[PDB]
This record gives sequence, structure tokens and C-alpha cells, in this order.
Amino acid sequence: GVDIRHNKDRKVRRKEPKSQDIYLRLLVKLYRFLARRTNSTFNQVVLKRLFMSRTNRPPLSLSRMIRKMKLPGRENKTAVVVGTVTDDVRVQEVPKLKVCALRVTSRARSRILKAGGKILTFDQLALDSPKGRGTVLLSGPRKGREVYRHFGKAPGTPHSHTKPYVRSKGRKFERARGRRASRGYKN
Amino acid sequence: APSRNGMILKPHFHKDWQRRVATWFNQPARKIRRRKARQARARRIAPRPAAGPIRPIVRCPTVRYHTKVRAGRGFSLEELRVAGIHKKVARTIGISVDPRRRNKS
Amino acid sequence: LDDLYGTWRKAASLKSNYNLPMHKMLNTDLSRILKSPEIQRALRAPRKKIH
Amino acid sequence: PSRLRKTRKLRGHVSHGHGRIGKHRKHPGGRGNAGGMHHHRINFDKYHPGYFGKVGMRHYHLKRNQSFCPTVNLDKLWTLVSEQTRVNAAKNKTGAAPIIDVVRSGYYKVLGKGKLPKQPVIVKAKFFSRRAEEKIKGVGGACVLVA
Amino acid sequence: AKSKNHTTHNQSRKWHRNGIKKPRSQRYESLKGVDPKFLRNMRFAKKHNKKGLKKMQANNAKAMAARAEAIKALVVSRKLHRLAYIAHPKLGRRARARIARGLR
RNA sequence: GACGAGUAGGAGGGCCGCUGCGGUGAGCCUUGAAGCCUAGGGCGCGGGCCCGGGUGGAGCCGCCGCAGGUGCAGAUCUUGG
RNA sequence: CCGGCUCGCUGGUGUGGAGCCGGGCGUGGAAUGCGAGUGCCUAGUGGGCCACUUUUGGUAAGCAGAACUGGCGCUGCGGG
RNA sequence: AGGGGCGAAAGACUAAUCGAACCAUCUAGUAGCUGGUUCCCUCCAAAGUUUCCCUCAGGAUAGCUGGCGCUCUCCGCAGUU
RNA sequence: CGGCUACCCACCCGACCCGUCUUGAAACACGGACCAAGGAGUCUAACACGUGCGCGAGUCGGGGGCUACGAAAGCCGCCGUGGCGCAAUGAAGGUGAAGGCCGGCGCCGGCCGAGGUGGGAUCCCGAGGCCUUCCAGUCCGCCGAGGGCGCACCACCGGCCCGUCUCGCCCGCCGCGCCGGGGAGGUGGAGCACGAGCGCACGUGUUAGGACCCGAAAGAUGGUGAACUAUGCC
RNA sequence: GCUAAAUACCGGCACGAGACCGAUAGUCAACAAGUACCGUAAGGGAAAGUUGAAAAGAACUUUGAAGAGAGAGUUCAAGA
Ligand SMILES: [Mg+2]
Ligand SMILES: [Mg+2]
Ligand SMILES: [Mg+2]
Ligand SMILES: [Mg+2]
Ligand SMILES: [Mg+2]
Ligand SMILES: [Mg+2]
Ligand SMILES: [Mg+2]
Ligand SMILES: [Mg+2]
Ligand SMILES: [Mg+2]
Ligand SMILES: [Mg+2]
Ligand SMILES: [Mg+2]
Ligand SMILES: [Mg+2]
Ligand SMILES: [Mg+2]
Ligand SMILES: [Mg+2]
Ligand SMILES: [Mg+2]
Ligand SMILES: [Mg+2]
Ligand SMILES: [Mg+2]
Ligand SMILES: [Mg+2]
Ligand SMILES: [Mg+2]
Ligand SMILES: [Mg+2]
Ligand SMILES: [Mg+2]
Ligand SMILES: [Mg+2]
Ligand SMILES: [Mg+2]
Ligand SMILES: [Mg+2]
Ligand SMILES: [Mg+2]
Ligand SMILES: [Mg+2]
Ligand SMILES: [Mg+2]
Ligand SMILES: [Mg+2]
Ligand SMILES: [Mg+2]
Ligand SMILES: [Mg+2]
Ligand SMILES: [Mg+2]
Ligand SMILES: [Mg+2]
Ligand SMILES: [Mg+2]
Ligand SMILES: [Mg+2]
Ligand SMILES: [Mg+2]
Ligand SMILES: [Mg+2]
Ligand SMILES: [Mg+2]
Ligand SMILES: [Mg+2]
Ligand SMILES: [Mg+2]
Ligand SMILES: [Mg+2]
Ligand SMILES: [Mg+2]
Ligand SMILES: [Mg+2]
Ligand SMILES: [Mg+2]
Ligand SMILES: [Mg+2]
Ligand SMILES: [Mg+2]
Ligand SMILES: [Mg+2]
Ligand SMILES: [Mg+2]
Ligand SMILES: [Mg+2]
Ligand SMILES: [Mg+2]
Ligand SMILES: [Mg+2]
Ligand SMILES: [Mg+2]
Ligand SMILES: [Mg+2]
Ligand SMILES: [Mg+2]
Ligand SMILES: [Mg+2]
Ligand SMILES: [Mg+2]
Repeated sequence: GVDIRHNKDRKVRRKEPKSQDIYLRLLVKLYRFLARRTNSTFNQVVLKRLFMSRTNRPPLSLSRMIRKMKLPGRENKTAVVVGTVTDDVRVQEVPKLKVCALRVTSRARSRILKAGGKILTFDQLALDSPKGRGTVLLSGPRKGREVYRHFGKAPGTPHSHTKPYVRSKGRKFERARGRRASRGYKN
Repeated sequence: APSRNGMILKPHFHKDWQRRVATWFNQPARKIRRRKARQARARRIAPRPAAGPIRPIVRCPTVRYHTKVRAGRGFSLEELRVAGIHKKVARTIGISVDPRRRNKS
Repeated sequence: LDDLYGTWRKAASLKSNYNLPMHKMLNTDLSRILKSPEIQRALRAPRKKIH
Repeated sequence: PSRLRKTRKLRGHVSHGHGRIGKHRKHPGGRGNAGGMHHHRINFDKYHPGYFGKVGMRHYHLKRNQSFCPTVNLDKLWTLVSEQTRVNAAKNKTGAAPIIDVVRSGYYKVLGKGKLPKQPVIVKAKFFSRRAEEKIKGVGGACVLVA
Repeated sequence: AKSKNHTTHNQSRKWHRNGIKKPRSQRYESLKGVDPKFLRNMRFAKKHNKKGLKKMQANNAKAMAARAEAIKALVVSRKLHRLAYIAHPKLGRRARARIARGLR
């Protein structure tokens, strides 16, 4: 035989979206063609993020893209987000933007158009730029989900700040024994 | 035998809850019954308002809701006597009256 | 129908707050998109020689 | 639906996905949270610290309305009033400042967290944080207390 | 009802199945557990680093000028080798052109 | 191109199987449906399936989705023979 | 390695040390082989046994108890 | 008349049931203990070991396992020397 | 004449009866005469994780109301009351989430304004070059030494918020008080540091429920028996 | 001390419906079912549906005492 172990002989990476959305699959077909027939890896990254699930493409806020496009050098570029561009209310002045996203909320798009921006989908983004030249690829905070507060080193352990699963935060709920140096021990 | 990580739960199912359980399979039927009784009442009092008598302006007691104004139980006797409306005729003409309401304002 | 479900630029006049859902893509004609000079120009040479 | 559940593919396997050495008995570890102090000590200490014991004082008749006091931040402070208020105040030449009655919106306490735009305001609230008030004073404005 | 007490037979195989990986060393190790007085000194130094900026900028400018003027002041067998030179695409183009003309 | 073992266990594909529901086949059917038998012709690795012959006389199936009281060799299993 | 700052710590001594910036050096500094790293949910398990060599109790045991490695368990096949 | 009756006393008899009768209900009482646990194919693939428990026929917790992925490439890692 | 396959027979090799417990099963281990039909992880609720859809710092009409299939479906918005999220910390009184620079006398006016480092997919610039006779030569592209602004994310250094400890000097007044506020340096927190949640559906895991199916020795409540028998009496 | 309304309903009367069950299922009971049957009693408690469209339920002959056959006849079909 062979001295080969098959623990990791199969890659776990995706090859297609797990959704039956026909519009998404049509965009997948377009970028599949672009990725396999162009030398630019931007299409390949967009194709990967298209394959990714809902939680792997968190909704990028308006504030993040404003701060990231405000960086010097990337003037009048094309901000491309594979996820969703959501309105952020803690901002007053919105500069002119070049936004390419799968979907934008009803008032965020109104705010950008009022500010003088332009929202274009991926089908017209391909026509504007096949290889994605003159574009900045942005992603939302993937660790921003509240579930990540519960992950990592276990709670009730020294040097471990992990949120415990408590049915109701309060005085009587998981506060006495493992949390205090008086009632036994504290970590 | 709790699992690795998760909440601690105290469900209140240790009694014989199946013996006393109420199901809402009659919810639409009860809605229709209320609607028919309401319409029958409305046509019974042909010119009178469907909602009934008139209730006064009232703001909620607690601190959480002292900035909101709701509907009252009835008009106070002091308010009625200022308005010159008798306590026995107010209900006849369709004015809600409850003698327990005070007026500290 | 327009007063019921609203136009793209005019919201529904009979619903409290509703508007037509925005398209994920506008130009759905994939063949027309692919067979355009803009995309075909920025492409690599095909390799249809089976080995 | 039961069509897609694992039990449909467990037919033909004797143990039905529960093991052959240690059978799926009824309650091998007691009922519910049994033995948290005795044989589940490791789990209840590695995942539920502070679970055992009392702490603090006891408030017998607790009413939430007395302690009801929602809070808002200065970044969302302008969101309460309409956009045309802010643009007209910015365009205004006589120096008149808009009055924001946060109580009418439904917030009693104002906390100063975000950046406040350079524009005079009159915040009429029930409570103020020290940093919130100093930010309003620094940006130029007034604070009005109401009961 | 006796039974064996302790065993460490298959443990090594269990460990090496996933590999006994060393901890992943990472640059800029944390500063926990150091002498508090030394830690206070370091934090004060990082706190007051800002004021000594203009002198640092001037020294950097002088050094850059010094290096700028410094750089301104400074500024097998032969038959096989021949055939390899001809066979090379870029440097053998003229040789291949001449031998093509030689065939004609 | 490389590889192919497997208990407990996990995952995926089932144009594998049963019952009913919403759509669909100008579907089938007293010029014969279901069921049953068959030394018949086959297909699919396999779950199983399609035709041929005999009884039957009144209902039956394929595809797309939905739902489950949905698959037996045992349990000193239950009932009947 | 080369310069320049910061320090409320320690000091004869711009001493000591640490931190922070700027500049330069690619023959990528043993062999061999291999794509790696990282995060969640989780079944089953938690009675073992045998063999070379090391070895404890017992005279000895197809005995009882340990260490490394490999197997049976979970495994068919050729030989005994 | 049942935790009662009766017993020249054997825990004897109390409707073939007596060291606590019979019937119905609570009750589908609990079981860390036995028995069984229903169609196919493909892929991956174990442990009987650490610690704690009135713990020793069991659990919790590490370890072993599988699934889902994700961040990068065409520097890193190693049951080796 | 062909038909491997499905019927029977003959021969050669192999070939212990299944299930289950067990380290070890063909076992002198237990269940099993045969056949047909039924038959065992389902449902409710809670939580967690992952995936699909809608909306998005909002989200949800689940309760109520208005208008054969239809007990459906649509609508309410001054029916979003309310749940979850948007703020945490403290037992509580409560508090509650950047700063730097300039001029005048700790205070006043103006300016810059919402962290830094290392690694960072992608993007931007371009020392030159990609030939059809050769030279200069432009336009559209393509590759590329090197240099950048650096997604997400990881690690570290910072900063801010609440409780606490120490050293402290100031500031304010309607009631100058056992008043209130502010700094620096350590420390504890399920925190902030330019959102990511809400609703519905699916799968998995755990739990309380009869809870995968069958199984006790027992306990309690209410009633029926001296037609056998035990004993007393007539 | 009285008082309708909105509220509860697995008993009862009369109704409508079902992504339910289809005679070992579904109520114990689709039928002369709480009937037969067992226990002194309290109580326990079943099995059991399908001729044919219409009985047109097989005239009449023949062996046997008859059960029951052999012909004949009814029916599309007694292979009902
Ligand atoms: Mg092989
Ligand atoms: Mg794997
Ligand atoms: Mg477990
Ligand atoms: Mg009313
Ligand atoms: Mg198995
Ligand atoms: Mg078993
Ligand atoms: Mg177990
Ligand atoms: Mg269980
Ligand atoms: Mg103990
Ligand atoms: Mg295999
Ligand atoms: Mg059914
Ligand atoms: Mg046969
Ligand atoms: Mg008929
Ligand atoms: Mg059987
Ligand atoms: Mg399992
Ligand atoms: Mg065991
Ligand atoms: Mg053991
Ligand atoms: Mg031994
Ligand atoms: Mg075993
Ligand atoms: Mg093995
Ligand atoms: Mg072997
Ligand atoms: Mg021999
Ligand atoms: Mg007595
Ligand atoms: Mg005795
Ligand atoms: Mg007893
Ligand atoms: Mg049971
Ligand atoms: Mg394998
Ligand atoms: Mg035990
Ligand atoms: Mg033989
Ligand atoms: Mg067994
Ligand atoms: Mg056992
Ligand atoms: Mg044994
Ligand atoms: Mg066996
Ligand atoms: Mg033997
Ligand atoms: Mg025996
Ligand atoms: Mg046995
Ligand atoms: Mg037997
Ligand atoms: Mg069956
Ligand atoms: Mg999810
Ligand atoms: Mg709540
Ligand atoms: Mg879990
Ligand atoms: Mg269950
Ligand atoms: Mg029982
Ligand atoms: Mg007891
Ligand atoms: Mg007698
Ligand atoms: Mg009364
Ligand atoms: Mg109906
Ligand atoms: Mg029957
Ligand atoms: Mg039948
Ligand atoms: Mg029945
Ligand atoms: Mg029958
Ligand atoms: Mg019959
Ligand atoms: Mg029948
Ligand atoms: Mg017939
Ligand atoms: Mg017939």
C-alpha cells in the first residue's frame, strides 16, 4: 500500500454558493468566466466572497467605507463591497462615492445619491472594469458578530475575558463563587 | 449531563402541564364572534357612537409614562360640577363618570 | 397596481411604508454582457486544445 | 421536516447512532442540573463561574418604573430631529440655535460619546453626564433640565 | 471487580496524530509580568516621546542630506557556449537570422 | 495526475422505497387500474425499477415542491395461521 | 549593524538599561522532505488484550501490575 | 376487613393470592442494570487514557474523531539526520 | 444458431449460524420451529452553533382592530404599546465610554482634529521592454525592478468608561457644608475604541417533559371480599 | 349585600370541516358491544365487514340414507 494519511486529503473550501438565488448564481457565472479568463486575481477574490455565506460577508457600514476611502492616494476610486452597505447615522457629511455592492439599504442609497455618489451593481461593474482596475476592495468587520464574545479561552479561567452564557444579566446570576475572591476563589 | 458550553436552564415543565394547556385554534372564530357582537351592538344603538361614551384625558402614573396621555376611566365630579353637568345626567347623555378621581392639578 | 406597490422612485401610496425591492443586478442579459467589446478586450487567449 | 433529519439515514444501524458499549440509557448523569457541586463540578466551574452562592443586598418590592431611565449618545443626538432642522441651523446667520427636547423623543439621560458637530444646540434633558455637558459647552450650547 | 489503574500506552500515538506543535512564536511579545517599576519607566518614556519630535526630524533631515551628497559624490567548451548563445531566444535572434540567410 | 480497508461514530449523494397535500403531464384507464403469481426479456454495483404471460373488475402513476404514525430478522417482541 | 531622541527607573561620569524614529547590507547562510495557518459545532469513547526488549510481586501461572514501539480490538489476504 | 381480622402460635389462615388479600386510579411510577433499535452507496475515522465526583457496571472534564469553514502561497512546517 | 444473467443437476476450490454483550463467539453463552401483518430518537418549550431569506440601527404584529377553498389572504402606523438590539460597570447610593497645539490673565478665544507599530489578499505609480525591412515616432493595451495607501484579520504598544487602592494639588456656589467636581500612577469588568442586530425557516447538540421502545422488587388514595379457611356466639 | 358584558367547556342537543385513521389502523366497540364471556364481589372484557347489477340463491336427471358428487341451468363471470 501507501504510507499516506487521508485526514486532510479533501479540501473544505467552497466551490459554489449554498443559496438558490438565481441573480447571485448569474453573477457567479459572470465572475467564474472572468476569473478563469483573466490574469487579475481581483475577480477571483470577488468570486470567493460571492461563494461565502451570509455571516462571512458582514454588512459594511457607511462610516467604515468613508474612513477607508478618505485615506490618501485612493481619490475618486471605486469602493467595492461584496456584502451590504448599510446606512450609518453618526456621520453628517458624505463625500462623492463610487459604490459597488450587492445591495444597499433604502436610505443609505438615498443619502449617497443626495451627496452626489453613484451606486452600480456587479453586472455593470464588469462592463465598467473587467479586471477591477481602479477599485478598492473593502470588507466589513467579520469579528463584529456578538457570538465572538463567547469564543476563545473558556470563562471562569485566569486571563480569560469571555462572556458566559447567562439567561439574564443581573445581581443573582453567576456572580458569587467563581467571580469573587471572597466567596471561594476568583480567576 | 450538560454539554461543553451553554446556558443553564430551569424549565417550568416539572408539573403535569399537558393536563392544563390552552390552544388558540378558536382564535379566528372568537375574532368573528367579537366582530358580530360589536356590529350587533352598533346597530342596536343606531345614532349613538359605536365606541360608547366619552372618556377624559389622563396621563399615566408611573415615572416611565408620565410624558404620555392615555384614555381615562371617567370624568371626575369636580370636573363635572365646573362644567355644570349633573352626575346622574352625564351617563344618560353618554359621559363616563367615576366618583373616585381626584384633581391635584 | 402602481398605487398599491409603489414605483421605483415613488413609494406605495396605500401602504404605510413600502417600496419595490431593489435588483441585485440590473442588466440580466448575461450573453449580451459577455459579448461586448469592453469585456472581450480584457481577456486572455483561449486554450481549447485538448491534451 | 422529518424527511431531511438524521433518523432517516440511521435505519439499518443497530445502535441508531448512540454507541454499542455504553448504550443510550435514560438518564446516566441525573436529571437536569443534578450534581453541579459533586460530579459536574468541572463543567460548572469552567463554564459557569459565580453560579453558586448569593451576593449583594435584596430588594424585596422592585419596580422597574422607578429606575427607568433610557440613555442616548451625542452621535445620535442629531438623529432625533429632522435633517432640515440641522441644515437650517447651519445656514442660519442670526445665531439662533435649535432646541432638542430629548424627553419628547423618549430618552431621559444624555451621555456624551461621539463627536459633536460644530453647531450651537439647546439640549433639554432630564439628566446629563459630566463629559456630555462639557462637550456641549465646548462646542457651544446650552443644557436645560426638566422634571 | 479489580481493574488496571494507570496506563500511558496509546497516548503518544494520540498526541502525534494531531502533532505536538510548538507554540507559534510571534513578534512583539506582551509585557505582562515585568517589573512594575521598569514598566512605569517604559510607559513614561513612551508618554514623553512626543515632545522630542522636532529635534528628531532635524537630525533625520541632516542624515538624509548627508547620504544624498555622499551618493552624489560617489556617482563548458567554447563551442557549447556559442551554441547555447545561439539557442538563447533573446540573444540568439541575430545569429539565427544570419544562419537562416546562410541557408539561402 | 494520486488514492480506494474498516467496528462504534460523523458527513454527503440517492432518477432508492411508502402515504397524503399544492402544482404539473390536452397523463393512464371496462379495447381492463391497483393487488398477486410467473422455468419470461432486461437495466442499475446496490437501494430497487421498466416491459412479457395468467387471475382482477375500478381506480392508478411520472416530474417540481411540502408534510410524516415512512423501510424489520431477531427484542424468552404483539396478534393470527 | 550605523545615527538621533524619550525616560518621573539607577546613577561620579550624554553612567546603565529600556522604549521610540531615521539609514544601509539579499550568497534568503546545514541536509532531506512537505502548501501551511486559524476559528466554531460535535458523536462515540472513558472494562482492554497480546508480542520483542527493560522490569516489580509471586517458585511458577494462558497470574497480577508498569515503560517504549507495533498489532488484535475495528482487519480482510498468502504462510504457520 | 388489610398494616387490619383471627391465630392451643407454624409468620399459620384471611375465596388456588399472605413475612401484609383483591380491584381500580396515581402510572406510560424510576432504573447508573439486561433485550431490541427497520433502505442503499460514497468519504473520513477512534478510545478503553489525565483530573474530579459516597466515584468503581456511571458521569463531568481533557485527549482521540467528524463536519462546517475561513486567511493566505504556487514564507513557514517536520515522531528525521 | 445465440441467450453471461433466471430453473435443475455434476464436478474442482473455498466455505462453522445469525443477532447481541465481550479484550477474546461457530461456541458446551443468551434470543431464534416457520410465515403474514404491527413495531421502536416523534412532538412541545428553551438555549447554543452553522447555514438560507427579508429588512437593517433598527427589526418583529405573535395580541387586537378594519375588509366553498376562506378557521385563509390583505390592511392598521397617532394600534411598535412591548420583546431583542443600540452601554457598560458597582452589592448599592450612583456613575457612565480621544485629545493635542497657539496668544492673554488654573481660566478664557482660535487651529488641528477621533490612535501607533509589524505582518497583511487586493488596488495606485512606473527604470524599461513586448519585433516583420530599418530609423525617429504617437495612441490602445500587456509584463515588469522598485516605490506607496493599505480590506478583513492576528499580535503588541497606546487611549477612554465603571468599581477599588495609593500620592496628591486645585476648582464651583442659591443655600461655602462631615457639599459637589477634577489629576497621575496600579488594579478588577461578561466594556468603548466609527454598528450587526431583529424576524422566519432548516440541520446538529443538550435539557425538562412518558421523551427511542418494553421491563420491576416497591409507595399512596378510594373501594370489594369470613360462599374456602382462623376464631367467638346463636 | 346585589349586578349583565368581555371568560372557561374532553358532560348533553343539533351541526360543519379535516395535508388524520382505512378493519391487527382508527374509540374497547364500523356488525344483535360495554354484547358474548370470566370472577362471590369490587371489576375485567373480546373476536367478528365485503356473493352478485339484479337471487337471477342452481329447475330437472342420475348413484348414495345423507353429508356430498356427475350432468344440466342462471350470470359477462360459479376461475363469485
Ligand atoms: Mg491501493
Ligand atoms: Mg477530515
Ligand atoms: Mg455526552
Ligand atoms: Mg372599547
Ligand atoms: Mg455503524
Ligand atoms: Mg448491544
Ligand atoms: Mg455513556
Ligand atoms: Mg437520552
Ligand atoms: Mg463527595
Ligand atoms: Mg474505504
Ligand atoms: Mg399519514
Ligand atoms: Mg417461486
Ligand atoms: Mg362494482
Ligand atoms: Mg417478522
Ligand atoms: Mg449521536
Ligand atoms: Mg463502560
Ligand atoms: Mg477503566
Ligand atoms: Mg498482565
Ligand atoms: Mg468492543
Ligand atoms: Mg487500526
Ligand atoms: Mg492484521
Ligand atoms: Mg503447527
Ligand atoms: Mg381496627
Ligand atoms: Mg420462624
Ligand atoms: Mg405492605
Ligand atoms: Mg416508556
Ligand atoms: Mg481511512
Ligand atoms: Mg454502576
Ligand atoms: Mg474444499
Ligand atoms: Mg448479547
Ligand atoms: Mg453490560
Ligand atoms: Mg469474560
Ligand atoms: Mg456471535
Ligand atoms: Mg466449550
Ligand atoms: Mg446455559
Ligand atoms: Mg443475557
Ligand atoms: Mg431457544
Ligand atoms: Mg411489516
Ligand atoms: Mg446563523
Ligand atoms: Mg427579557
Ligand atoms: Mg451545544
Ligand atoms: Mg426527546
Ligand atoms: Mg412499567
Ligand atoms: Mg419510600
Ligand atoms: Mg363460614
Ligand atoms: Mg355576588
Ligand atoms: Mg372550512
Ligand atoms: Mg376484522
Ligand atoms: Mg384486511
Ligand atoms: Mg379494532
Ligand atoms: Mg379478521
Ligand atoms: Mg371475506
Ligand atoms: Mg378481507
Ligand atoms: Mg372474472
Ligand atoms: Mg369476482
